[PDB]
Amino acid sequence: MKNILRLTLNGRAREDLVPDNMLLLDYLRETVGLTGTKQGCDGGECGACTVLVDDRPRLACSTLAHQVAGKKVETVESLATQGTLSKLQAAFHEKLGTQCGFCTPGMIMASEALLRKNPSPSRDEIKAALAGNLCRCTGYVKIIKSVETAAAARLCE
Amino acid sequence: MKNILRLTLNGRAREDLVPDNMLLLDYLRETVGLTGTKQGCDGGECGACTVLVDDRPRLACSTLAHQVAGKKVETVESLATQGTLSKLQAAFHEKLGTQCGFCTPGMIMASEALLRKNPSPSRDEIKAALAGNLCRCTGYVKIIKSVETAAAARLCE
Amino acid sequence: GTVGVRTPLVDGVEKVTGKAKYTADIAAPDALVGRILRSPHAHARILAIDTSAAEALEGVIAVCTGAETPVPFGVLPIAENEYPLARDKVRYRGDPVAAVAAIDEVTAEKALALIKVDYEVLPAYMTPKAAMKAGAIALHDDKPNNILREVHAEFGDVAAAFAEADLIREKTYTFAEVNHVHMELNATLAEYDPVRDMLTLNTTTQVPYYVHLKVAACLQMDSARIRVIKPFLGGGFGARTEALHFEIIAGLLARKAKGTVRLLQTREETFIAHRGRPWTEVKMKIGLKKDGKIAALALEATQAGGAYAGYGIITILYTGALMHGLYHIPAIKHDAWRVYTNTPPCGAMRGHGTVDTRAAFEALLTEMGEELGIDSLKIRQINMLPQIPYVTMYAQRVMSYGVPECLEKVKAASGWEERKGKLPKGRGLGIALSHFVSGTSTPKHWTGEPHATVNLKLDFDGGITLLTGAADIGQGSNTMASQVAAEVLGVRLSRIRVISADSALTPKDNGSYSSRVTFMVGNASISAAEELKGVLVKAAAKKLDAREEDIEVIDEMFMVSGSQDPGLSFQEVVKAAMVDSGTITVKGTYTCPTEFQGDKKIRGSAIGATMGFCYAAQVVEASVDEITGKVTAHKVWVAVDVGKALNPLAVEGQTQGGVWMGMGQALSEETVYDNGRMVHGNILDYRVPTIVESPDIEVIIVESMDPNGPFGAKEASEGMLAGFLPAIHEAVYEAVGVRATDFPLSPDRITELLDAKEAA
Amino acid sequence: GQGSNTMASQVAAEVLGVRLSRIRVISADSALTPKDNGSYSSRVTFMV
Amino acid sequence: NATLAEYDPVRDMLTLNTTTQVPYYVHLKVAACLQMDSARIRVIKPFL
Amino acid sequence: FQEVVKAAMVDSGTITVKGTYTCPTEFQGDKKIRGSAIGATMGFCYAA
Amino acid sequence: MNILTDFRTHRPATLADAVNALAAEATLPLGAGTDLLPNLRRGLGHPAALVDLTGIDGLATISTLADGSLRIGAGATLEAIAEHDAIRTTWPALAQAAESVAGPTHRAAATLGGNLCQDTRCTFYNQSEWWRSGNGYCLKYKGDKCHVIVKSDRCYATYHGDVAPALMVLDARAEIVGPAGKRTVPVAQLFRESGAEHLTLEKGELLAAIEVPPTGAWSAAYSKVRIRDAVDFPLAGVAAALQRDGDRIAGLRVAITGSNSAPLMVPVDALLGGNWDDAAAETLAQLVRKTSNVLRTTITGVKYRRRVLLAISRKVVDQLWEA
Ligand SMILES: Cc1cc2nc3c(=O)[nH]c(=O)nc-3n(C[C@H](O)[C@H](O)[C@H](O)COP(=O)(O)OP(=O)(O)OC[C@H]3O[C@@H](n4cnc5c(N)ncnc54)[C@H](O)[C@@H]3O)c2cc1C
Ligand code: PCD
Ligand code: PCD
Ligand code: SF4
Ligand code: FES
Ligand code: FES
Ligand code: FES
Ligand code: FES
Ligand SMILES: [Cl-]
Ligand SMILES: [K+]
Ligand code: NA
Repeated sequence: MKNILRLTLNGRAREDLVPDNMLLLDYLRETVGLTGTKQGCDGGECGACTVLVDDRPRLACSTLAHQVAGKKVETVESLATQGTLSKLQAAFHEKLGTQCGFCTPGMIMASEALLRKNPSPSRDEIKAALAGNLCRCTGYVKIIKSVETAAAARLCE
Repeated sequence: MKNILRLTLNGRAREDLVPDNMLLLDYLRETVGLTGTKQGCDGGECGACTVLVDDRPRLACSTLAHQVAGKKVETVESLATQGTLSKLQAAFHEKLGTQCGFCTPGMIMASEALLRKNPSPSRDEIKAALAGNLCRCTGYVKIIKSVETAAAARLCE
Repeated sequence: GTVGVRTPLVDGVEKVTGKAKYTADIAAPDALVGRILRSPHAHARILAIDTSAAEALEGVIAVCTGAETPVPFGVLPIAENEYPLARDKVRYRGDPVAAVAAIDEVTAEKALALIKVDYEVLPAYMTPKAAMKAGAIALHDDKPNNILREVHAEFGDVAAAFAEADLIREKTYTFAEVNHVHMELNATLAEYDPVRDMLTLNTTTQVPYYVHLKVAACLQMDSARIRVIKPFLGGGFGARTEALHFEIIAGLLARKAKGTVRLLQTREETFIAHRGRPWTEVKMKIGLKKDGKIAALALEATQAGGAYAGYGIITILYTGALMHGLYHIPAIKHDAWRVYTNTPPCGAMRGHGTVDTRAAFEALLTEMGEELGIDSLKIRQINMLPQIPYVTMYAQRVMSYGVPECLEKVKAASGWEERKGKLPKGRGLGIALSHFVSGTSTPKHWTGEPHATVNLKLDFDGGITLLTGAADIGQGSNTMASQVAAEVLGVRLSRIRVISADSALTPKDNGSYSSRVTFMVGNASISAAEELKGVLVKAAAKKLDAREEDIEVIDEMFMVSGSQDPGLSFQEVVKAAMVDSGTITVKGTYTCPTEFQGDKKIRGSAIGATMGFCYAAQVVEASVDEITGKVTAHKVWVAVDVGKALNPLAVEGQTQGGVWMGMGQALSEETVYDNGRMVHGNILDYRVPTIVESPDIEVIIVESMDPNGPFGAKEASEGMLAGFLPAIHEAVYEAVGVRATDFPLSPDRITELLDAKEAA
Repeated sequence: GQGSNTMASQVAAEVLGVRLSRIRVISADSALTPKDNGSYSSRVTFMV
Repeated sequence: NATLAEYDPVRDMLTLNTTTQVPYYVHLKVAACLQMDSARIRVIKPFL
Repeated sequence: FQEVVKAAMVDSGTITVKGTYTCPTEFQGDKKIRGSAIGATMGFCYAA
Repeated sequence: MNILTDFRTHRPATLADAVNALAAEATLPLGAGTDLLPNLRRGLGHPAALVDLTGIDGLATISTLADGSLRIGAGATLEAIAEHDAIRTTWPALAQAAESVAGPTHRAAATLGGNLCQDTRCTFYNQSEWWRSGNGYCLKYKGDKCHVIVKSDRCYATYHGDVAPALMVLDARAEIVGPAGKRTVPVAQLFRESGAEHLTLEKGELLAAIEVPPTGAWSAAYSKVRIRDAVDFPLAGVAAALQRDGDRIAGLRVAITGSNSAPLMVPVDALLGGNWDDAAAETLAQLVRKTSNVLRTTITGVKYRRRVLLAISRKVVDQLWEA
């Protein structure tokens, strides 16, 4: 059965009729058409579907869409200002924190949550916050470098 | 304000939260993403937005989405069976009843309504049914031939 | 200049914004849902299949079985024994038996449940030993003993070489099977146009040409009616270097349904596709002189290859091909057996077939060195190739060799001299060398075509379009091709727009496998750029009334050498070049010379033959917790000879990714089967390392300048993976005194070794 | 809508002795296709 | 009439899909009028 | 045709060719009367 | 679209409404869904409805009470627990255990109630519908045979929750609400050592809060063993609490997880009054071994899981002693 779901998504008010059993991941990819949020596993193991719900990370594949009613939801598509990259996005690009790009939307949303909560994280705090996000391309080294670079850039802005 | 709209569209059940002031044309093109139905004028003058509602033609630009609640709606995307053209579509293609193709979806939907109601129309009946559909490329000659060809082909089978 | 500049990848903007569309992101509102019915038995005959009830279900548009797929496929022309949908029997749990296309997921699931299959279950074999028993059923009729391929080679007089040795030791090492776990799930979007009888596929492949060939063959459809496009791809690491069953099945279903079918795969199904590194047992025997010089080598490798041939023949030859080209070894004896088992087929995975035997060789060499009282870094320096160029006994031609520098660099960066043997109990350092080819120099299909082809287009607007069939899989080939072409032309990287991997538009490429792309496509791109530069210099010279020989192109300006004239801007030259010409299209190609393709007298030597090798030396620092047996890799210092780093930023990232994948295999990754059932089919119990335990990795770039590579370049992505295993093996021995004989060195294995140590 | 993609395919297929179905036309995208002066004054069939 | 204009500020590139019979003339005038290098502009005519 | 394609790929790979057409000068009006270019053409379509 | 049964999702605003919603057949409580949704997606359960507890006002509060005890609503997230200043300072074992669970994003939403009530695990169970149906299902769900212990007298699935043992050695109490009203039990009593009926909650009952008493002279810690350094469930986990009097053990509590179908207290009275030395540590290992029943419900072997469970029980007590 479908019920009304009201929330703010990427800065815009949404009011949609959504199945009670719909996962947030499927609502974002299929109902809204925002394909930046990815599916990398069969449930909760990889972090590729990470999005923000009231500034905190959330696994879209392990959250029901109806559980985020009345909340602020943000996906990777929300970070840029029109076509201009956010500092965090520019850092992942310039420092090669992204190779194939598949784990990148999830890695960047987890990083965005970290930087909103802790603007100047230590290397260990970065590793701790990205602990559930798997990447197969990078060996993580340059992902840490991207987050450090972004943190510094945001602070001197 | 938005309200629940339930209808059958291209053979599938829809249950969406839709603004009370939304035109059927905008619901089809923007909410559902079916771009076959076109806009050729500023309101009711050209027939390019013609769709079927309970087997009869309707101008999607001059109908509110909420007025088709509980009805069967069909657009050009519904006529083929998977990728196989219907006899009417095949006739417009083979007889050149379509050149630029812009008036074609509306012209075909008006023709489909005609053939469902009157399987063997005279040339005068074909012209009468398509009277409100404007085409700028064909001079109409081969559009009439297309409908006559489709009618004869449907009578076979 | 663009070459040698640290350059963010040209497609990175779309990755960080979520605008990049991977296969499952492509919109197709009319797409049906495809699903495959997979065998629940590891080995069984199919006696009958009734799809009548599934076909009758409203919403089911097509149902297919093996009766519709009479042509088998395989990546190697000589070994095509896998059918898209099974015929006669299934050979692993997960083998496709039927498939359906339905209007939605719930309907497709119901349909699968309505298909009735009558099976005659057969005994299944999980190990090479069980499969080779005289009474085992042959998985494939042409190999009654289940041995797909055997290799028995001897280079030099091995018996006499071992007689000359002062010390001879032998040890057996075992290596778990591992999987690529690319983060993107497998998927194919297949659009069949019944009006025109054409098929267009967007699929998760590193080898769109191979997909084109196998879809045409398996569907018995002319290649001219098929178009293959690779959209953005979420990695592959070898998994997607062969056309896979789901790609062909999606095409089959789309044609049967006369429409479009989107066939998505779960992570479990992606593990079932597999094509990963086989479980391998390696017996290693090395003879050394007392001064540390290698006198002889003899090794045996047995691989459990899974249920179908696939890359198997190539993989087993690689177990011995790269025992050559790294150290000078007087004589080598190689025996190997590739054995079928009733498990998902194994295939190519980063370092294809050379990882496990390289790990075993490095570990025993170090162990023997200890016995002789020679430092593990020194024993490698002692055995380096004595002169360059060097032709190996396997007929490989080494024209550039940065190993001496790699070793000196990691020795210094890691503080090896200062620290080795002077660490606290529980901590250790280890070193190892590894290498890989920069592309197999002989294509799989003999077609007589160039080994790479790149087209450039330049019209009135001044933008240069570079067209390549090469698959960028996250490694950066689109950036690489752009950089080398822009360098030749003297233009900014921003002037080049790359169109890639769409068969209707781009020139065919053999695929992104064996690290061939930079070397081959890089050279072809230089070739095309030189053709275009020639056309522009001709037009500039004419407009400047100068001779072509006197024209210099500096940062988008065509000047007359020595002259004072300001010269012509690039756009002014484009305008001049359009006169009496219009659109300029040029073609560049590259073909590996025959002397680099092995020796026909040495059977199978094309495998292992290449234009050049990437070499890597790495030192690993690790600690071991004796309470839990947990090994923690803290840091790796790795020096890689990549000939010339075209994009140092990407070379560093590629090297870190390669070392890290080796770390996963070394410490935590392993597949597990139980009477044919996959137990590790998720990313919780198949332990891909998280960022918390992953090591920091410092990369040092060595540039040996290969005489045939693009601007001197060799590969930069596979030669460093294997070295991590033996390096951390040595670090564990220094930390706690045990010598592992089985990978991964997970806590369970370490605690057993510690308990045995103490017991003794 | 006048048919220039069909016209171009027809004449190239005739010269080559192949079926029309063997020709795929990519048109009017400046990054991929050669510059054309435009569909005006009925110049396309004759010149293209 | 309609135009979809995609401007990429990261690369300073512009891609246009527009209702034109003369994509070459559009390319020339957009470059001149925006005082933007023609090499930074891509013009595509979709179905018209 | 397909056998010939296979043969043509040997030592070549992907074939790309270019064809062009240019109206001869005599069909461009009187070169000395600029306005005479308007109305000059390779040929006329006639209708009754 | 990812397939789920066509269940209803109730979002009660109070515990009373949640209890009434749970009265219906085939209805399950839902916390953040980090354990439940992956299982439902794999076909482990075919609910008619889920009762979301995350929308209940006041269910996520962490507070201190008059006596200096701790009260945590069942809806509090593991992240909030791990980061709470009072918990880290006074009941560090609980912060330690909460922070050790899964990954940081799971903890950002995962609830204390859901962590305690998480399902047991087995490699024949946490598998897809295709996989399980092909294997004839099992006694825990849709089958009639246990593939680990063929006798099949019960399901032997293992409980791998990290927070339970920490709360057990801290002598925490569980407040339960249901159609019969409110009741409280020592947290250890929330569990039953049976793989397929592992909780003592009855129909319609919910864990509403957890109360932890002041510590007095007790110190406590939790230690978890896993191959990766994040995300993995415990291969073995041991919590311990100690009261030390001079050089003798005045009080000792030990709880294990990741070893049996329930997290369990280990009877260690034999160590009271004695010293903490090598002989006492070996005695402790044997007592832990006796209570443990390490079985092959895991992909990792029993030999290692049992060996480390014994080793860390000695290590966690030695840590508390030496501090
Ligand atoms: C990849 C992965 C790794 C994990 N690693 C760990 C780990 O290391 N340690 C660990 O302990 N867990 C782990 N988990 C399990 C789970 O994520 C955590 O246990 C968690 O705290 C679940 O809480 P939740 O709110 O998400 O519960 P849910 O998933 O919502 O619920 C789980 C269960 O508790 C019931 N339930 C929820 N709230 C209540 C209540 N108040 N009263 C009664 N019943 C209730 C539900 O009906 C359900 O059966 C992991 C999960 C995944 C997917
Ligand atoms: N000298 C030099 C070289 C190189 N480079 C760089 O680096 C890269 C890479 O390169 P190479 O090495 O040449 O390679 P290629 O061939 O291109 O590619 C392929 C590969 O790639 C690699 N990497 C990667 N990454 C990602 N990210 N993903 C992936 O998936 C991968 N995979 C892997 C593999 S495994 Mo096989 O398949 O087993 O055979 S092979 C392989 C490039 O692109 C660039 O960026 C540079 O710069 N320089
Ligand atoms: N001989 C011959 C000729 C021709 N054809 C055909 O016909 C067509 C046409 O051609 P042509 O005539 O050449 O033309 P082009 O150039 O191509 O085109 C253009 C034109 O086109 C026409 N037509 C049409 N149609 C449509 N449909 N739409 C349109 O829009 C149009 N427009 C119109 C106009 S006006 Mo101007 O612009 O004023 O100058 S110019 C014009 C072609 O394509 C084909 O199809 C043929 O076949 N044959
Ligand atoms: S322990 Fe036995 S009954 Fe329980 S889940 Fe595992 S196989 Fe099924
Ligand atoms: S898709 Fe893997 S955790 Fe959500
Ligand atoms: S960039 Fe490829 S998985 Fe992370
Ligand atoms: S758009 Fe013209 S009548 Fe509707
Ligand atoms: S076909 Fe062009 S308007 Fe009718
Ligand atoms: Cl290998
Ligand atoms: K046999
Ligand atoms: Na049907």
